Amino acid sequence: AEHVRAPYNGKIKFNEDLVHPTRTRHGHPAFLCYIDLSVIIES
Amino acid sequence: VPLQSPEAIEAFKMLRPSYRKKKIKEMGITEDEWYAKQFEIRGDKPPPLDTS
Amino acid sequence: DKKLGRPHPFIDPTKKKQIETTLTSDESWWNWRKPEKEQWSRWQRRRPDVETVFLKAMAETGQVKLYGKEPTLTETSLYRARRHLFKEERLQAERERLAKEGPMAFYSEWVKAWKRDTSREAVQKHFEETGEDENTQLIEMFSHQTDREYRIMMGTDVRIKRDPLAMRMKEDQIKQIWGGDPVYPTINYIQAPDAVMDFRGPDFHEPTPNMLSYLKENCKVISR
Amino acid sequence: FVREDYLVRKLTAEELQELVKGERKVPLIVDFYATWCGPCILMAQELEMLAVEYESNAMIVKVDTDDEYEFARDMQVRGLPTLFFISPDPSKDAIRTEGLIPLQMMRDIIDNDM
Amino acid sequence: VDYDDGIDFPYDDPPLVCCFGAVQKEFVPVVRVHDNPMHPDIYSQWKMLQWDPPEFGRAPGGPPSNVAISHVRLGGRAAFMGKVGGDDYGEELVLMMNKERVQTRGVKFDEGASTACTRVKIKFEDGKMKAETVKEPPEDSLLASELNLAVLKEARIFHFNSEVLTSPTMESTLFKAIQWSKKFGGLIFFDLNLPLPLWRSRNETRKLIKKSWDEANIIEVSQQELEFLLDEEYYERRRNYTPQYFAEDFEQTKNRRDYYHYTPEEIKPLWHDDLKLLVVTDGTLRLHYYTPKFDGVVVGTEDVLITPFTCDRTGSGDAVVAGIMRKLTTCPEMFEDQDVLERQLRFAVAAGIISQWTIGAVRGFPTESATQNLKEQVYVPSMW
Repeated sequence: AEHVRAPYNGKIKFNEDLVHPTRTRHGHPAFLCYIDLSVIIES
Repeated sequence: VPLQSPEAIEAFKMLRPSYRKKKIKEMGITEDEWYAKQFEIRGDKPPPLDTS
Repeated sequence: DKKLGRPHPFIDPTKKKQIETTLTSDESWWNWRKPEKEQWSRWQRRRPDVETVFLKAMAETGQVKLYGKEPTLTETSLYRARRHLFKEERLQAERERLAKEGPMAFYSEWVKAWKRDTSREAVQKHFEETGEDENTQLIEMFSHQTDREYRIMMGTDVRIKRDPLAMRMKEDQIKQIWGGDPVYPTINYIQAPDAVMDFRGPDFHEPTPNMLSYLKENCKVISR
Repeated sequence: FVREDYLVRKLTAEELQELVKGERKVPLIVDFYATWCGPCILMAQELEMLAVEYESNAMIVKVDTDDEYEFARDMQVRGLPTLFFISPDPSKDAIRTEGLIPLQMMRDIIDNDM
Repeated sequence: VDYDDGIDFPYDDPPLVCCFGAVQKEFVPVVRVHDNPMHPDIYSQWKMLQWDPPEFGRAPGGPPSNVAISHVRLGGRAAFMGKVGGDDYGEELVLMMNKERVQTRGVKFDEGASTACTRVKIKFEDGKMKAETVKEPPEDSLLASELNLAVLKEARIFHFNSEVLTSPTMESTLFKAIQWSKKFGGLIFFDLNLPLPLWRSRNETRKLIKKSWDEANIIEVSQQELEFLLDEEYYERRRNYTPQYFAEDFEQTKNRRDYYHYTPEEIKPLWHDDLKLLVVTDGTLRLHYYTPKFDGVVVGTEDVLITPFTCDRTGSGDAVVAGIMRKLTTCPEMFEDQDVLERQLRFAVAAGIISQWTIGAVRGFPTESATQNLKEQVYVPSMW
């Protein structure tokens, strides 16, 4: 799997209601998405 | 898996203390009363003593 | 900035940039919280680089200006990309100082024993009596140069072209290349040449006995 | 036979009273080491070298102040590494030295003061 | 009565410290009985007693010359004030001082005595062997007329240790030096480093050191020295106590070493009006500090098993004292700001730690740069 990494410092912004809650392979909570999601980074 | 159980989604939301704060304000129970109430016996309280 | 951000040094992001406020602790999942005490890490301490000492020395000489008192890793990466430009600029300023001052005044930096006036005017006014032209005066000045001073001057050799700044950084600055004295003291490693090992010293095993001597001593083997 | 690795001889305080009361032909060097003490690793090697160099011409012995602490205090020892040089002539005052003195100072004392 | 140097320039930037007393190449005054001997003859095993050491010996102090060397190497300036013999060994000790750039203008040079050599008469009493000093060594016999008053004028801290109290002459000279230093506005540092004779009984040592202790403005005592000047047995019972049924907190379950922080009320029998700072040292592991206004504890550390073959505890307490003086002279907010005091005492901790990693004391005192490096590597940046 490829990792998407923040290209800039800033504030992440997205509507987290569009995405399903999940537990990651590492036990971390995460969102699992099955759409094209646009994430803002307010740098 | 993307979590499906309402109770597991609720636990996922409770992972933020701010959401717990909002649940406190919505239910109206004071937050120390809720910290107490989390210690409540989980169920099946025994039949009351009838001592004569 | 908007003008003169071409050529000269300028802040990479334009001034008046906006800032943002984000999730405080207790608004965040446990895996995305800053710990309530700053954790120890072996990597906690800025790595000392050649590029940091040189970029600080350029900042203090005013050849460059920096956003803060310490060169960021971005700035040191750019220095890594561009240092030869500043080196050749310093070497050119050194050639031009040679041309202005003349060889007596230039090379007298490495002849502490030469106390006489070295300015071109004084070289002329000395030629006007002692008959020694500028060259004979320069030969005499170098005749007062000590071997150690000459070896230091050899940085100015036209083939070496040692950086005028690297020739003049002082010890307490050069120290910052590796990051000061080693924490474990090097005297623990220093050993003299022609030192002979004391095998009776406190970091050797007790001398192994001769196997026959040991067996005899333990009355395991007999002689007669 | 296998020859013993160490010449400096450990004594009890009573064996030392015996050795000081009895008549001596040679200077007696008493080392008040203790086994936890850092400088005593070095002093023990200096004294081993002295004990070889003088052969039978000096009696070099040591007293562990873990065992004979009150005797060390009565000897007016105020630290370790400390050393007494006791003359074979019983009229002379003994010399106490303190710290890692050079092995050449030990030789000086033994040859010229004892 | 007054003394004038005839000079008005502001001396020099790192303020001078004067270290008064004796010089020895290396020498441990603090000796007590220890439970574990290693083999009596094999010195190849005494490393095991420098990495799991007696608690009184966890960070030995030494001669004040060790503190002078360490303080100069930590970047300060030290003068050593004392006396040596005219013999080769007194020259060797002065050369050691000079090569370490310790200023030796107060070092006198007796010509008729033999440096380390003390004359003693061996005697028998109660059937036990005893000694009595027939002649004191040079370093014990500095006179009050041999003090260098230019040093005491310049010196901002006058450091001494209790070994000088084992000589009546040196004790009288010490108190004259203290009077002079206090007249010139100096601070009196009293590194206790109790020698063997002063471990005989609490209530004799307490009166022996009383005048010195009450003259000191700053005091260094090991944990073991403080507990010996207080009730040694009470603090033994304090730390050998374990709850019979359950612990009173979770941490008491962990059975970790007892870093007990003496309260100001327990220190009160020793506290006095001139005392600006008392430091109780539990190795480099902790420095407790007490002032008229606040008390606390700098948590330190040690490692020594990092260098099992080359480690040696000797001089770690001298390097701690030298680091304390090094910061006291250049950051006197140590007496007034608690965070500053802690942050600066962590430098003394780091100096002690580095001093534990080589054989020999003078061989091992760290530089300022190495000490600051170790501070910044051990401690989190928040607490540099």
